[PDB]
Amino acid sequence: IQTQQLHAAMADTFLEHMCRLDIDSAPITARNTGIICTIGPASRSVETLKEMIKSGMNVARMNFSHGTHEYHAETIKNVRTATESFASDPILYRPVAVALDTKGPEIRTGLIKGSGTAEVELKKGATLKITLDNAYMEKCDENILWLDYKNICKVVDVGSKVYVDDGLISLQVKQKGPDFLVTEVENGGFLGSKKGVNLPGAAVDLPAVSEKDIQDLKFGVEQDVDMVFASFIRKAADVHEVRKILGEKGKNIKIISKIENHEGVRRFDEILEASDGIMVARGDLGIEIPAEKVFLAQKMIIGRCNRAGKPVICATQMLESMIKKPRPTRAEGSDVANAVLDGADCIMLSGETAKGDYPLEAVRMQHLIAREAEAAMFHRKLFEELARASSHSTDLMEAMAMGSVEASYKCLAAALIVLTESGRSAHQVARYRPRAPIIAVTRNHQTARQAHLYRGIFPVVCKDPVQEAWAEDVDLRVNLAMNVGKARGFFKKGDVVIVLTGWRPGSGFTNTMRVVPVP
Amino acid sequence: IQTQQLHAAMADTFLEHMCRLDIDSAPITARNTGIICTIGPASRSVETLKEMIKSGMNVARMNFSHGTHEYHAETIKNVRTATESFASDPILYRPVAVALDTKGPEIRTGAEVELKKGATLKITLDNAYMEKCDENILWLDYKNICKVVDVGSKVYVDDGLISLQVKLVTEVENGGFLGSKKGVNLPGAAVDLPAVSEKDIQDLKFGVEQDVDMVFASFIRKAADVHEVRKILGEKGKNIKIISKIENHEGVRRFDEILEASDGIMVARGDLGIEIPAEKVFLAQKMIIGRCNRAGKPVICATQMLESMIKKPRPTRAEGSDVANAVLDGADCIMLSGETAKGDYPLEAVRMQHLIAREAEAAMFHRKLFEELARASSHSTDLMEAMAMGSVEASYKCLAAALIVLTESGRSAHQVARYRPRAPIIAVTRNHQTARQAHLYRGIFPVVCKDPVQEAWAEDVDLRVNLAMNVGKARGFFKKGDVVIVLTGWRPGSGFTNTMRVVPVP
Amino acid sequence: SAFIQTQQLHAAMADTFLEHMCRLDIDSAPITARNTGIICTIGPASRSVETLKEMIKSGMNVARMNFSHGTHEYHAETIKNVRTATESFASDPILYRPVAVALDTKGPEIRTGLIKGSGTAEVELKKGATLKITLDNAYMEKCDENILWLDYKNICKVVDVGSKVYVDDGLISLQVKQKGPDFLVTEVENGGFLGSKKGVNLPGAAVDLPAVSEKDIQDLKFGVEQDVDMVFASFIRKAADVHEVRKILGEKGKNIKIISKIENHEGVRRFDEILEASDGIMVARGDLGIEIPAEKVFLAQKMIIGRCNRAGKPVICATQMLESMIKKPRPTRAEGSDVANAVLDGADCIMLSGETAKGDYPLEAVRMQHLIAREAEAAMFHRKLFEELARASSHSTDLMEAMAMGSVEASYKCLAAALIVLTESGRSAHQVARYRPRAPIIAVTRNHQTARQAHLYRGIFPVVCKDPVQEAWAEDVDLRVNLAMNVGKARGFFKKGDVVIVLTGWRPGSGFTNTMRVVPVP
Ligand SMILES: Nc1ncnc2c1ncn2[C@@H]1O[C@H](COP(=O)(O)OP(=O)(O)O)[C@@H](O)[C@H]1O
Ligand SMILES: C/C(=C\P(=O)(O)O)C(=O)O
Ligand SMILES: C/C(=C\P(=O)(O)O)C(=O)O
Ligand SMILES: [K+]
Ligand SMILES: [K+]
Ligand SMILES: [K+]
Ligand SMILES: [Mn+2]
Ligand SMILES: [Mn+2]
Ligand SMILES: [Mn+2]
Ligand SMILES: [Mn+2]
Ligand SMILES: [Mn+2]
Repeated sequence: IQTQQLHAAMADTFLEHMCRLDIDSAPITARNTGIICTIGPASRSVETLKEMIKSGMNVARMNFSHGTHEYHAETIKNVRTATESFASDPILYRPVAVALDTKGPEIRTGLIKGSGTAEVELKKGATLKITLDNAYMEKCDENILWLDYKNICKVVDVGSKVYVDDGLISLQVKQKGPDFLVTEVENGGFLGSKKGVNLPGAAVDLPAVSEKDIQDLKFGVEQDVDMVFASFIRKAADVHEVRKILGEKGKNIKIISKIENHEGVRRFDEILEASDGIMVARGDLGIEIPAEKVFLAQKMIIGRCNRAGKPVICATQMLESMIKKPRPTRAEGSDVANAVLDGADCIMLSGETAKGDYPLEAVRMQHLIAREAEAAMFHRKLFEELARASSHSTDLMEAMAMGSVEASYKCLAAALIVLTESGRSAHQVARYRPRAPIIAVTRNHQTARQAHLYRGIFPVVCKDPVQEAWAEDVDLRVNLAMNVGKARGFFKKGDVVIVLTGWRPGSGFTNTMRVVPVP
Repeated sequence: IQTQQLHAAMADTFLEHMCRLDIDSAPITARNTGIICTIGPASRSVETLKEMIKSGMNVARMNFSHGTHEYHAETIKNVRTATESFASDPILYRPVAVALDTKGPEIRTGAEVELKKGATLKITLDNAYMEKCDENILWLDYKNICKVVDVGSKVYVDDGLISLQVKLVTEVENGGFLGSKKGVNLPGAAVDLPAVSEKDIQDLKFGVEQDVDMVFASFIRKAADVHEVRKILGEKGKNIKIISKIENHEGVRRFDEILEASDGIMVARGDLGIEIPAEKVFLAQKMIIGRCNRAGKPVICATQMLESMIKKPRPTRAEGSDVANAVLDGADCIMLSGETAKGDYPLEAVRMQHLIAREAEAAMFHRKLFEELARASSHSTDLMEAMAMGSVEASYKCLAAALIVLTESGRSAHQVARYRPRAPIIAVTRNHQTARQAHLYRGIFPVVCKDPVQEAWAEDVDLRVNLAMNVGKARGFFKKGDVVIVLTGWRPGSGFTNTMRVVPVP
Repeated sequence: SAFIQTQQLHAAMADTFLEHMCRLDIDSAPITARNTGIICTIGPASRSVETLKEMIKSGMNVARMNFSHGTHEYHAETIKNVRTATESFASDPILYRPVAVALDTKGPEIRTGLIKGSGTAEVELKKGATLKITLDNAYMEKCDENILWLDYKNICKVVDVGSKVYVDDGLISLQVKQKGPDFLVTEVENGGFLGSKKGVNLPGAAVDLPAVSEKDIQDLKFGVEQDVDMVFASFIRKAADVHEVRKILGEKGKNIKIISKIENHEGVRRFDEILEASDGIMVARGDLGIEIPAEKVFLAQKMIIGRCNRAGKPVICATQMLESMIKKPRPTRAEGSDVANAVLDGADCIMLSGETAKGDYPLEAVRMQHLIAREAEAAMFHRKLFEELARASSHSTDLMEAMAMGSVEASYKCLAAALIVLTESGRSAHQVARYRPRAPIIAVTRNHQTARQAHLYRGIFPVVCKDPVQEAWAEDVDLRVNLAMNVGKARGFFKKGDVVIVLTGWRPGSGFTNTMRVVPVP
């Protein structure tokens, strides 16, 4: 039996491709889909983070809708301490990116019983009072719930629904007062701290960038984060404001715009143009729009990102049941697989790693599913259709990238080795979707961390001095990639790899492609 | 904004089709994917069943893994009572099918105990421990177990929630709260239990007496297992559809011979994802649905599709995408198990499957699907496939609001459904069982004709076509002056729908 | 019998265009029916009644009367002979073939004057010499190697310095070096002997000659009196030219088909508006290859045929298809290839000019077109072609298209031997032909002109019904279907127990064939 679904790869039609998928065709060792993990109470110790990294985490997401600056600064330091504990073996060291996820124009509840991790059970049919009175900001419980949108009474009426925590709990407004709402719990569930609140259709008036957003973005720059996940982006102008806040000092921080309401979907094209990448933020998106339409938004957005070559993240509830169970549901296995098949560069865990009982198992499960689904992609058709979509561009690096991926298909190469400093050369390869892993070797450590945003880029940090002869410096870096792929089991001596390098030090892209045997 | 994802429908590539998907393009009213609901404590009252029918339930599944014949007979009676309460109005009456899901060669065990990781547990076949099960000695009813498990292999208990490794003397690899009569899987074991036990024969014969429409047969491993079920159902049960459940490695490996012998297939993902690595289930699901689509045989996607709605009135984001992707994959029907059998929100679960299916149905890439289906069957020159293809082709070209099919065996309508129009297929039949079994097929909206046969063939055809016209208007599938494709027999003995017309709605 | 190779059906099953080509099989036998219409220019070699009887038996569907030469009396007699020869077969309604009459107009022309006053004198033009073109009528009988008069008074408004002027069917070519108000100083690029009263071509110019000459206006009215079926309209450059021809034909000629001849750069550039206004197109490769560089003609041919195929409007490939058969009983290998590639390109009809008007082998030329066309028709890649035609027309939701697409699709799936189409205007059968079944389309009609005009469409085999209308509609439909059944059996298109697709109207008033049946041949 051909490994890597290579019998399905040769199919002529999509139907035949599907009919050839074979549970006994082994996937390869390399896993191309980036894994992004929300770090919080369950996952922020140095010891757990070491195991997260070993289980496959590539990006640590800090959610600034929770915690304080000091809380997230300590989480981040632990991420970097854990990451650097593997630096004593540069062949095995994995770069780990740090992402800051913004509050944005959102509504949040307060602290249950003065704690960011406390919860209470709401009973169906019980009464629950919402108050605006800051005396209760840190004193929420099963009777009294505070939230931070001072104008809420002007946008809801008796009979309105108030949804808490991505639609988990629905509250029906029964009475209104000057700074309170008396509601009835329409369905039971557990209410925790600082939960999002959605009032779908209602005219919530909040700025693209709040004063708290400005302080969090500035903290991101101070902390040297690699990327910002900008919540509730609704138009290109919002991205521009975020980029302005990040300023000259933060000019290389990637802005990933989160699509999570109707307007972000309807203005998607201008948002993508202005952003460095996209998150399909299904948590909010699936209570802001009809839940049966989210999959339409997801495949549209992933496809248009693939077309532009810009990273796209699929997020939220992918393995939700694993918050409490050590194995996922069948719908959850299917969801991760299909997001990889849709074309997502990265997949993400939220509660599964931030607060659940099985954070390592959730990471490990995303790793296993992603590898299976990567082999089950229909690469030959995908490449043809991406090439068609980009054909107005005659860009030279795109040409090198398409030529290299094409060669990698024909000779079934075990990897593409790319030498890159800004990352661009490796990004353009990733965009044309080889099945083999892309080992990107860079002396730019931030380039290495940000590469996790792209399907199939396995970044490697070169810490050696720059050799006097350009040809020897190229070889030193190619040989580093060679030793990494051997150590990771991506290939062995005598396999064939594609190697992308710059011809001269002054080439500003990898204009040189070789097929070489592994030494 | 064109409705029904029609902009995406005209794309040239799959990538472009996805990039054109539009949350503001409204789906049509008709919903083509059959909805199968397991009936249990939460849903077996006559009053709840009526709402299940209103909410979109097409097939009532009785799970014989549990409950007595008396229990299930009463469930079936209530299903029929709720169904017939709508028979007053023949224009609005929905036929509802009854399916019997066999127990099969299950392995079960004999309050609560706790098994903890690393603890050593002994698996006894000594019947004295049949009811003396604790965290040290566990009794299971598979008495050939020790001949089929090697040392070191894994033993899975309780829906896969616990794991053990044979050192039977075993070590708990990951433990939990252990109960009575819990499911047990031996993946990578060549389980020799018979596909049909004496209990299964009792249940199958009971299904024949209860006039069920279809059997979902558990743990089918080979064509011979299907043949044995067919044998048991016998001559009296000969028109009962056999749906083979694929739920272990051998069933996947031998899938082609199983499909050949079966009337249809269930992807039984619950057990399947215990028997094989859970990360491989989607490969099996897509392979099986695709191969059923090629053959034109019904395929059901099953298990945990909306699992969280057992306790919550709205589903997770993964559950939404799972239902949608099963429809895009090609499943004829989707199923609910605990969500309707015992959960807190059975009506909402049914309604959510209805809502997601309609959206996903519009998002199918019909032009390419048709081409590829036509390609895969091109060695066949069958006349009714030719009528079906020409009719679906015509329905794409003029954006017909429906295909009306007069059928008595259902065969003409099944061949239309196999080529996957986007418009609903209103199948008018006088054969009540044909009407109920048609729910197994994507897009067939069965309509039972109770009128006597007219002396004049032309007039009897007109009577049945006008009944479909009235149904479709009442249900909002079309209105006067829309266009429909109508498929009939030219003469009483024609043998299939050899006549196709484009007809305006009156 | 799955091992018997017929109709290139193994190549039909290929997945790619390359694999389809790799599967073409000289030992895969074609069917009897030949779908590409054959248009023959009638002339001194083919004009007699007895020769025309043999032309019809060899495969002629359309007789082309070329009004560039001959008087009205001459053409009346040719037309008369065509109808005598056609009707001599009318005693067997099962075998009778309708035969259309086409009028091909002379059209507007540009001509030079007399060399030294003499119809027979010539001068040598030398490459690099200077030659002045003048409009001064003083020189119209005094042309020579220094002064050439021509009769197109607006020539200086439509050409410029650097423009080419071609003389005598492209024999001589001239480059404008200087332009005055009523003269052109040219240099000879390609020399030759220049005679009297020769044709002139202006490559790339927007020639503003009228759409029809005064001779054309009289010829067109004559054609209405002669009851011609179609007009091949010369030198069509824009939609306005088509409308003018339509105006002249007027109310009495409103059912005559107008086929626009594309002959020069402007007509290719404005093709889309010409197509919309026309009933069909002729790729007039002779004059087109004078007007545009000959190595570009195949581009225009494949473009025009493709765009006609997309619209469902008839297209003719014309000129020098079997040229060497003017003098030889067998064609060259390039000629066999040319005919076959025109059919693969999508042409509804192919045409003979000199080969039938004046050559030594008119019957052999007709027979060879029939043979090649049958072979190339099976070698089409119908599955891909139908998919691409359906894609191109998908903005139309037209009901008759839907029936035609469904009917052709069914005919592919069950390898039907024919489609039977009952039609009065032709429209229902035209829509079926548009979607390119491999099986012949037997179109039964009571309208004799519909039957003759149907030859413009690939695959339509028209059949005239002469039986009185039956009072019961079902009986009248059955009568016509059974006639198609007897025609197809007599011609060997099918035999008892083969399957055919049958397109009829459900009721007398249905307006198109809204009813499709798969039917066994009785
Ligand atoms: N930094 C944190 N501190 C405490 N709890 C957190 C933190 N990050 C996440 N969580 C918990 O995990 C849940 C899911 O994580 P996430 O999806 O990032 O949050 P949300 O959906 O609330 O924006 C949160 O609602 C919160 O209960
Ligand atoms: C549906 C199914 C069979 P059962 O629920 O009877 O174990 C499964 O395993 O998915
Ligand atoms: C037929 C034709 C045009 P004309 O009839 O003007 O010679 C041609 O040149 O191909
Ligand atoms: K956030
Ligand atoms: K069962
Ligand atoms: K002429
Ligand atoms: Mn979240
Ligand atoms: Mn959000
Ligand atoms: Mn099962
Ligand atoms: Mn010519
Ligand atoms: Mn001409």
